[PDB]
Amino acid sequence: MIQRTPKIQVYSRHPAENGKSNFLNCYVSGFHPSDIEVDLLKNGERIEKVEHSDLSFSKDWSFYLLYYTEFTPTEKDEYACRVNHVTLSQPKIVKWDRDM
Amino acid sequence: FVPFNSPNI
Amino acid sequence: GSHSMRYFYTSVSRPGLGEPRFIIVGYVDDTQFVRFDSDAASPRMEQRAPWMGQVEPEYWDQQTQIAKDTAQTFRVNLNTALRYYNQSAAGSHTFQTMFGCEVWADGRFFHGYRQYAYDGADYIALNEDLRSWTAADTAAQNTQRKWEAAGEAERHRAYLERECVEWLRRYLEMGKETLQRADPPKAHVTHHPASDREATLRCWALGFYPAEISLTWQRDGEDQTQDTELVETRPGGDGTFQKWAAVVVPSGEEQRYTCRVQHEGLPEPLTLTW
Repeated sequence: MIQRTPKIQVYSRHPAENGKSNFLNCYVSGFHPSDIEVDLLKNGERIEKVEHSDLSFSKDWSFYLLYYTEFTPTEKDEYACRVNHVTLSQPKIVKWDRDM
Repeated sequence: FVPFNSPNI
Repeated sequence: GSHSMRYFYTSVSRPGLGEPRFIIVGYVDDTQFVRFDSDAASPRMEQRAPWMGQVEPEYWDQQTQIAKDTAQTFRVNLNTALRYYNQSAAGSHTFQTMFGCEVWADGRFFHGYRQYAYDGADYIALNEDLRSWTAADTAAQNTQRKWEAAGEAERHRAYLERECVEWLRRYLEMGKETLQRADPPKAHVTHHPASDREATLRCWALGFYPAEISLTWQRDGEDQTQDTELVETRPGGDGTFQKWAAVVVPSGEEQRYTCRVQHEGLPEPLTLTW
């Protein structure tokens, strides 16, 4: 069997401007097999109301998915994307870098 | 428009 | 530029827990337009692009029927793969296809493909003549002999060179108001110190359709292809795309480095500096 560990990227749809409505994106890609759990956090806490794209895959057969929720960024709240997959010893968290 | 034909490996 | 219809099927089994999950997703160029997901009490092929509301209702019924019937043969196929590979009934496995057809801007067919994957590895493909089969191992070879006996490739060639083509054209026209559009990137550069006497330049490109783009860093002209770190082209989630490429620069030399962004939506290659 092929097992691939997922690449993970957190970003906002539009550029972050506090108090402005936006969408928080967690793109995971290049993984196999297709079972994966993806969570989005506000200050360490799971966000309810999260959606994802339909399961698709690339030219090398690995899968990708886009998880996202509405949010309004603040000079205060910090965010992160937490992901679990068979190829991972522990769940991986990567934080939102507004100013990346 | 998906193909009606779908083969058995 | 050119155009394509591309389809992607995934079937995953979950032994003990009932029947396999089967998902279909379909794209024209870089916009998804249909989906089929079998995890429903009554799954239906459904639109995912608004212009798809123009199809006559018989379409959704006919498409839903073919998907279920395909989902069924993928159950068979997964079970068959256990025999070919002498695997146990215990674990969950994956079976996939991807296929499609390409068309010039003028609307002329020029490429087709068909491919098959077991547990994430190449299984059997259709060669580019759309007539013969490349079987990746001794197991797939059993499927290769079957499909020559039954002359499978002809139905495949037929679909790929005819129905696929006729249909992509109709979709393109039906979604003219967006599909033949090309929004340009909206670029900008960002400054983050990377060391005492080293800094990182990051060249951004947001909001662009289609997803093909070139971000190149130049220093006085010559590319920094081996000294740039691009990130995967990612989706914005609204049908646009994003990318960035970044170079780490000896401090104070920013003006040396320049970023060229080519895109179908750019009347002329944008250039940018921090």
